[PDB]
Amino acid sequence: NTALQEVLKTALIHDGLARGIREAAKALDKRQAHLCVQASNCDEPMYVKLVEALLAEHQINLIKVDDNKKLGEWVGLCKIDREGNPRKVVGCSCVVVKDYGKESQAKDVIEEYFKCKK
RNA sequence: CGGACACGGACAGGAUUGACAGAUUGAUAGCUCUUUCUCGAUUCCGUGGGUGGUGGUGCAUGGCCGUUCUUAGUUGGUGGAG
Ligand SMILES: [Zn+2]
Repeated sequence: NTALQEVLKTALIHDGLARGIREAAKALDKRQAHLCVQASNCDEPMYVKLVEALLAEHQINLIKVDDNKKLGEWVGLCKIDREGNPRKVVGCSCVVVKDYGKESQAKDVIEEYFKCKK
């Protein structure tokens, strides 16, 4: 009840991510890839094939979420506002985490990993 | 572009930077073009609004300066005259 809800919220304050329409499928090619995330609403079955094309033979893990729009307020483009429109982003399908920096509640995302995926 | 901001759009399933090579230039200006790699919300676009100007107007002015003006000249108060 803690992995899907809140311990991926706290890995998002000022950490490394992908941003915009030119680097979502970019970060996979580097040897700094910690926990990444992919949306299970992707219109083509080739992009989701392409993110598992690297990580399934390597040390990198994706978590399948609903869509990328609900990840749009997770990347950093905050559009939910008091005098602002709560609908401005069409969010990202693949962001990574380069470095955590803080270790308050960062265990519970990797606790999900080696519990079934070993 | 060194067009700030403000709003809408464009906008992670494809906004924007940079650049080797060649006909391409006056020019090793990616200026543009053919082709392709690269940059990470930075911008780009429309609409308002700034802003810059050795642009106008010295007869819209300030300041400074020249001059009549290198000569002795000028002004109140209170009384006097009208
Ligand atoms: Zn003029």
